[PDB]
Amino acid sequence: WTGQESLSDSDPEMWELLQREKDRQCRGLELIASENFCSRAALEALGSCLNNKYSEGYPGKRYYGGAEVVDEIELLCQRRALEAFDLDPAQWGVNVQPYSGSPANLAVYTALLQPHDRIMGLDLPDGGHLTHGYMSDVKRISATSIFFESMPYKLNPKTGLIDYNQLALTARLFRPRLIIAGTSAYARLIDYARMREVCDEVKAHLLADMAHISGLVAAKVIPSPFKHADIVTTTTHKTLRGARSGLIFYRKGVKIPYTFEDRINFAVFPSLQGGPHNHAIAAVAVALKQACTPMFREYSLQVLKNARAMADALLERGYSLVSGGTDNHLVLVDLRPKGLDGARAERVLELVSITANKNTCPGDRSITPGGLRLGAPALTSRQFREDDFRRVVDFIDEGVNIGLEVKSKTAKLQDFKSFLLKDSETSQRLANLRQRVEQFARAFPMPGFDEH
Amino acid sequence: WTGQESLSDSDPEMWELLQREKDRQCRGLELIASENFCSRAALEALGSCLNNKYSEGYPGKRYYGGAEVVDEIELLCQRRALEAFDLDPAQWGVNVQPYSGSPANLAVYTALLQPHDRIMGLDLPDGGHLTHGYMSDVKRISATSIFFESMPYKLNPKTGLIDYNQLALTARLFRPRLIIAGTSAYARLIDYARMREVCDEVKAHLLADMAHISGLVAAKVIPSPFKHADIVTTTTHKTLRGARSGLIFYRKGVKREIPYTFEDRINFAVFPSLQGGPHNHAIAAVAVALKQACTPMFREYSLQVLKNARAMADALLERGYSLVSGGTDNHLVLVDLRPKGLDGARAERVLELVSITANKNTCPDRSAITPGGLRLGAPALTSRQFREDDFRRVVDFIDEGVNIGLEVKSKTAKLQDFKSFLLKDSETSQRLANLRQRVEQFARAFPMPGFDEH
Amino acid sequence: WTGQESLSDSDPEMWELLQREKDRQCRGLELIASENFCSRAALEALGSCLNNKYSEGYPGKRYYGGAEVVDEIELLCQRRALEAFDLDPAQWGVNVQPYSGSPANLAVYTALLQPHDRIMGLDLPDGGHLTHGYMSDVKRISATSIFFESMPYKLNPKTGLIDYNQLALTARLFRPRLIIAGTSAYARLIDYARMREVCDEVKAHLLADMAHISGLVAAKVIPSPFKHADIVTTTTHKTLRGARSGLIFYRKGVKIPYTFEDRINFAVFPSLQGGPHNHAIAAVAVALKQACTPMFREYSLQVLKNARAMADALLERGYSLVSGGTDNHLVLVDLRPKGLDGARAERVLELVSITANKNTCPGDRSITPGGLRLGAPALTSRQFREDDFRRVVDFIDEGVNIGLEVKSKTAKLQDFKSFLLKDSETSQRLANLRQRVEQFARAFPMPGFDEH
Amino acid sequence: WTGQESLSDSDPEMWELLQREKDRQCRGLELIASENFCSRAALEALGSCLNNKYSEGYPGKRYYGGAEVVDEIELLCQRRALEAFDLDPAQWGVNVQPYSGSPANLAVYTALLQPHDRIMGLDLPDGGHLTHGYMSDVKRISATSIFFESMPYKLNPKTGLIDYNQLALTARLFRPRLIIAGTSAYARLIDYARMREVCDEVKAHLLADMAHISGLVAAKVIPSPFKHADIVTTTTHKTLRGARSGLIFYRKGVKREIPYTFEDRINFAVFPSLQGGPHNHAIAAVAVALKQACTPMFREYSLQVLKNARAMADALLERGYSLVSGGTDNHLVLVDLRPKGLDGARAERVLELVSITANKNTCPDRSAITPGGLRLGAPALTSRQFREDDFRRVVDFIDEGVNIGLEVKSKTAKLQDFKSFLLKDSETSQRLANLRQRVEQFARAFPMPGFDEH
Ligand SMILES: Nc1nc2ccn(CCCc3ccc(C(=O)N[C@@H](CCC(=O)O)C(=O)O)c(F)c3)c2c(=O)[nH]1
Ligand SMILES: Nc1nc2ccn(CCCc3ccc(C(=O)N[C@@H](CCC(=O)O)C(=O)O)c(F)c3)c2c(=O)[nH]1
Ligand SMILES: *Cc1c(COP(=O)(O)O)cnc(C)c1O
Ligand SMILES: *Cc1c(COP(=O)(O)O)cnc(C)c1O
Ligand SMILES: *Cc1c(COP(=O)(O)O)cnc(C)c1O
Ligand SMILES: *Cc1c(COP(=O)(O)O)cnc(C)c1O
Repeated sequence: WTGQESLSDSDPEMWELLQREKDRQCRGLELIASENFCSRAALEALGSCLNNKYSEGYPGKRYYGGAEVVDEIELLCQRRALEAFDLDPAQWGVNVQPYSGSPANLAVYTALLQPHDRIMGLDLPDGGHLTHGYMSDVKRISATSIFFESMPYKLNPKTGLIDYNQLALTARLFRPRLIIAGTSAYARLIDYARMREVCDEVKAHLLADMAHISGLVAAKVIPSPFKHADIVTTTTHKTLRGARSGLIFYRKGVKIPYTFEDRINFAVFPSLQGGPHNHAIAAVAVALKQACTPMFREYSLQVLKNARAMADALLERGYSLVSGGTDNHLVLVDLRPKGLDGARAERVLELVSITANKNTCPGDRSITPGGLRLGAPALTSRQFREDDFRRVVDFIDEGVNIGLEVKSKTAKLQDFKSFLLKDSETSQRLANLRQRVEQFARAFPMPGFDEH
Repeated sequence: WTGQESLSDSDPEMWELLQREKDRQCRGLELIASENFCSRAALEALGSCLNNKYSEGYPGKRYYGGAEVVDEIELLCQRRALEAFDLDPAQWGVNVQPYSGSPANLAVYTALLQPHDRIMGLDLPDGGHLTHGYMSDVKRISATSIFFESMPYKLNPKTGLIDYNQLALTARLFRPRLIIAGTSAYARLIDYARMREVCDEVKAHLLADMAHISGLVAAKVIPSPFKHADIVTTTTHKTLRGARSGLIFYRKGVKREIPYTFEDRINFAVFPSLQGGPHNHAIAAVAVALKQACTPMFREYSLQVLKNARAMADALLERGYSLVSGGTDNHLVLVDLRPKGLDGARAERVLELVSITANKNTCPDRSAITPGGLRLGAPALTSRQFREDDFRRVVDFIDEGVNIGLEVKSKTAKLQDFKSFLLKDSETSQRLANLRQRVEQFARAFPMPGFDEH
Repeated sequence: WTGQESLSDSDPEMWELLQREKDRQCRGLELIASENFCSRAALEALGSCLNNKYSEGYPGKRYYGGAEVVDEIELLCQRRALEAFDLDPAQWGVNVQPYSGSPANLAVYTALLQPHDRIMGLDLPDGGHLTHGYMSDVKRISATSIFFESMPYKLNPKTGLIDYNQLALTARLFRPRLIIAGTSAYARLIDYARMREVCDEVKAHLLADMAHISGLVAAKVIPSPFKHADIVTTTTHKTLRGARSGLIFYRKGVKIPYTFEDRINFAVFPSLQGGPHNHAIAAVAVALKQACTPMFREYSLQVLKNARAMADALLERGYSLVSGGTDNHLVLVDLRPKGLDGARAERVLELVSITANKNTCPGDRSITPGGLRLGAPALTSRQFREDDFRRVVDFIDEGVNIGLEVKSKTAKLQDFKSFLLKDSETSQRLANLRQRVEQFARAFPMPGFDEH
Repeated sequence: WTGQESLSDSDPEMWELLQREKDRQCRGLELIASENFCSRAALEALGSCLNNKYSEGYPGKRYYGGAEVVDEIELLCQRRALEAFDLDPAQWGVNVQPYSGSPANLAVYTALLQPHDRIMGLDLPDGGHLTHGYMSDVKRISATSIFFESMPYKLNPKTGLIDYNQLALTARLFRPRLIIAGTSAYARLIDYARMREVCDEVKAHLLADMAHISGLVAAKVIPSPFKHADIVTTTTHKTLRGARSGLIFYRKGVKREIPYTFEDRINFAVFPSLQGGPHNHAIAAVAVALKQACTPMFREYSLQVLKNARAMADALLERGYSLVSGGTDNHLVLVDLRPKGLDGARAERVLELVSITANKNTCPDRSAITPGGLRLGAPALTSRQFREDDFRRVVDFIDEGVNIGLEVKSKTAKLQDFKSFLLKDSETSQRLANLRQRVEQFARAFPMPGFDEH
């Protein structure tokens, strides 16, 4: 045994599963707003010998020795991170060791807050993320709601926009130590200047969680939260199109000096994490280099055009969009007017190789959602353009109409799901649409390796 | 732009760094006990298209669709995990989504404990890990000590072994809800039976953190913690020789029929409580390594790890070196350098300059910035087909670096003067260059798992 | 030494101080809304041999023996407590061991909540009490804000009333485990039914802290919070006219059964307190017996008439009242229109033997307050009637006019305070008013002993 | 209605209860170590018009006006407190507003600690108080254990004394921020010097809870905790023979000039953090009792308390009774009844039925519902002019009740059968009535501090 045998020869069962997933991605219309297709260059670093290096600590401050190369790799990733977002190294530092987006947020809370200190994020059914402090009326769900005390702020259901006025009102009463400006299902630009004013009034840190829009921020196609935020967290995948990892940007210099650097770094290690994933760090550095190129600005501009073309196409077919439209990479469809819910439509679309996720509309109470979240980054990476996304909406409309007919023939949601598989005419009607969807999607190029 | 260009074509700066690190790993004598060299098969899965799939939730209960293949991969990783450690699926479950070893431990505490509940683990200078509850005398270090109340149990300074009697005494007073039986720097086997007895008396959970010895447990070359522990966490790298990830094993079934209530709490703590989207590429790489851990090849590898560790221990004893707890019974050796005139901080930088990677280790000592001895591991070089004689020559190379450090200590004052002379003195740098020359020449001859150039 | 010597002979220095304070109470116009004059009957029990009995535990469940009499005294106090507020013993229990009003509230929180569980009370400058969870923008002040997580609710500054709508809005976001319906400076009746609806919606306990209005509740001159609250706390002094102690009323029976009794009792002892103060318990029982008499209903009715007469008199002199008037025992005067603040007026009134306390008006930001809280219970106990309180307002008006003239001759507040003592003409003008105030007050009877 | 009618005229039911309790106190032999009989001078201040004054805040910094007289009373109580324990006002301050002993302790924890900070006190069955951090094995009992993390230190079961060595060992591991040197059932003197050394090593606050021995410390008949402790809490009753209230003494001044930071934190925790309006009537009654504690009369009283406690201990030893820790050095005796055939639960109910009030006490035992022996105190009866011979007759009365209980145990099964036969058996109830007859006849002859009929 040498450890140099290929996966194809060593583990054929796992190699086959890799090919099955690769085929599923190539043949499907990927519309999950948080999904992207990572480049082969980054994947080559993700699966590299850098997995074999324990480098606990930070460049120059390592527990072990023999870290001279991974120090260069981590320092280069930091430089490329600051360059990708046009940041002055005298004003901004960055930690590239968070294992993912969720560990990045937990590191910020651990760094800047005491246990049970107060946090305000956008409510989960309103578009906020778990790590912004979600707990139901029955249970603390996110650990951010366990180790810290969270209170959400809400959208204005009439406009579908963040209610910045109610946030200001409630933050004055709740007195949060940190407020999160960042979303998972929000089609509009965040008023970071207004978030900053609220934070300054109540003496709270402003954290910008730009995970969904980080690639758009780097390409300078939407306003940057770095002009207003004290801390900026993000995933390294999603619109950044990198390997799965996290980043913590923090201000340094004159605030009285900023005191984020040492607290943020200490929270990541040794407080929360162990050995860094240097293979992910390198793959992140490869992606950040790509994010600085004119290619990536063209890609991010096309992401905006494709999302607007998808929004326009849906509006012409008689669909309603939460907040009327979109200013970023995703679209929030409200399907309740058309007579279908997000749970039924998401299941029908999934069976025809169209991946979307149901989304709560401002009307419901988190109640099967009557909405759908659609994203452009993944297919735009496959060189989809405006006309291609209009064709995507055509396929979506067929799936919705199939779900409408099954709804008239079924009662509960489980009867709906079972009817899509047991009924013969519905089965073949879905099979025909699935086949037409996959031939269309297979023709587009796919980033990454050929077989896996 | 297609995203299919090679890394060497599209980013030569990063490709050069990848090759330099690969050349550093190939030419060096890796002796860090927590290090290993991942197989190429697992690395091909680690850098795969599985990075492009959000599968929040668990098989059969995802939040998105399109998870049909990653559900098979996650379920296969679970089955391969239960098989690798010879567990009945009716009595044991496993979560394969922890991002690393530290997230695996924090998920267990979040699943089973309320904030500020009490935790007992081996102290960090005594061989424990950070995530077992390490807080100093001026600040709380690990988040284990922030979100929960931790009190350490210590070694017996006369024997170098865990003081199970003092642990039993202090556990009756501290009343912990969870005790961690797991180590980061400990050369002997843990009495999990005595650990279970202490936990059963104070009515605390027994968590086994076998991250350092997971490969040895899977190959059944050392006693398994699963016979006494309710929860077992581990890394997927180190002795398991996989990609960097974590695992949480938990008891299932009957503890009328009073059932175990670990599964739903453990899974919920991992997601949605603590983590976001799983790293499906790591999960597949773990499943590749877990399959290898079931083969007779892996049993022979872990057996060689044990013999190499004892051969390194005996080769050290026969050259005037003291060993904490006398010797070893697992994969590492805790060498005590103070009955030699040198410390762990001085020796590790000398060894690092001759391509020999080790880490300083606190011995059962006086100061802390100059810890006692070193921690040396077997699994890394054993994966490079190292035999007993090969490690005896490694000890030969170590002893030569030890003597160079002892001579530099004679010409230098404090630590900074010691390290500065290693790079500034002409005769010293040339003497280090020669030893590094023969160490690298000796290490390159051995094979290396993974790819060829990266 | 026998321990039977009188205080007059044993400690003349302390006996003189007792007489000095007694004279100060007899000669002063006591307008602090939380003050009353305890009867001699209750004071006789307060300073009795019951101080010499350690009775940790509860009637029948004592740690020690020889508690047969104090068990009868504690059980009688409970029966008189339930009778005073017209409570069915099958529906209500009562703990008579809280050392004061603040220990009573802390016992309820400890009994029903976990550390850092959420609490909503009226903001302190809005009329709420410390023990309802007060913390400034700089510091956790009340231990209720330290061991538990509090968020206040506010008055509507346009009306001076509790903003029940904003409470409902914010309670839905804050998700409190307990909401406090009770005030220290509020001249209106609390909508306990609306508080109950908010609590039922968010699954919170409704605690009614009736300390200021307990005597009014017992006499049935204002609506009772026992019709809507799960728990009711109160002081035993103030409008109840007893010794200083506390009470915790709790529902028992069918809620599914109520589980307040064992948790409340365990929280008082052994969790929080030690040995009960049986001398206070007996003095409380004496007061509760008085609260059941037709005399006490006449007293409480006169308290309402006197407060309304004081409010009407102030309105006729051109004063403004927060919320327009009063429905209970106190009046909230807003002095900012007259050109004087509460801090200046309270100091001038104090020097002429008129005891009031400055009070924040809904306009200020907690800024020397421009308001005054005036209370009727204390002087009503001295047989003050409507015309007597109109004479009190006459004296108050003179003091305000003195403060207005000193304000025109001084700059800072410290210059104002110093001018009232150093300036000769201001000194004698205050001395004349003080003399006229004290002759008027001395003529009225005073509950308690003659000399002390 | 004037509010000036007498209690006997306006509430005869309550007046009768007051007289019955006064008659019970006069006719009984009060042996509870925490009990005492307050002087009439203090009771006249306790039930005074000072109940009618809200004085939230502190002298010179009140929230209301009209506090000119209560400011003098509170300041005089402070001066009398500092004088009673012979403290330099430049080095010690005192808060006289705690409602009782338990509020005084909670105020110190709130002032000096964050929630869930660590606290070490003597375990409750070992002689500690609830407010020192008592939590059982199934639930947290005292709020000390809820809002803060407490770990108990234990007695040496072979000597009955505090195991200062095990306390030093466990304090290095638990790392408490505050250690309480104070007891509720402990017959020996506390080594505050050893307590300060342990606190100085682990860098924890040393709080002395002298509530049981405050009168003995003021009269300088036992060593004072103020020489070693930074904070000292106490009740104002018990040995101090005052009204029920509490005190918090704290170090002031210089610990450049690094000052003590106790005063502002302690005062703020009492008000506005924890308490509302002070009980000015209790504060004045405390000042009356604190003045008495400075007189040579009180020194002779505390000396008699010590001799009466040792006379009661010797009278017990000479009748076949074992004493925890061998004997006593303060005001109480810890009698161990198991080398006699009876338990504390059975003896205390027999003694209670003959007007002899004691309490069961856990001895260094097997069970808990039937604790070992009893706790007997001297200060109560010593205030009734009891001499050494008087307590030797008290032991005579106790021993007679002990023997009646031993005979009832021979005819009964468990505890409920024991207590039921004491009231149901004709010969037993008549034998108890005779002993009660002579106990009450012997106790009534002695004077009683306070009023005559209430
Ligand atoms: N706007 C927005 N859109 C999206 C789309 C994807 N995500 C990321 C995950 C979303 C999420 C996570 C956990 C729960 C959750 O808690 N589920 C169960 C627990 C299971 C159990 O009980 O077994 C519960 O409710 O308890 C949830 F309902 C939803 C987001 C997001 O975060 N925000
Ligand atoms: N409506 C209403 N009216 C009244 C009238 C009397 N009271 C009862 C006490 C009121 C109160 C208590 C504490 C603070 C307070 O915190 N002060 C200082 C601390 C001192 C320091 O710093 O040394 C601070 O602000 O820190 C306060 F400003 C006010 C109330 C009430 O409770 N409510
Ligand atoms: C390695 C190890 C950890 C941490 O693993 P990471 O992958 O670095 O998070 C924790 N505990 C033990 C016992 C370990 O051996
Ligand atoms: C994606 C996302 C996260 C979590 O990222 P993971 O890599 O899944 O941990 C957190 N917050 C926001 C706003 C996100 O978009
Ligand atoms: C008496 C005592 C207490 C409690 O006193 P209370 O007045 O009952 O609150 C606390 N600690 C010690 C050491 C005591 O002796
Ligand atoms: C008076 C009052 C308190 C506190 O009473 P104290 O006896 O001073 O502790 C608490 N809450 C309210 C509403 C009060 O009126």
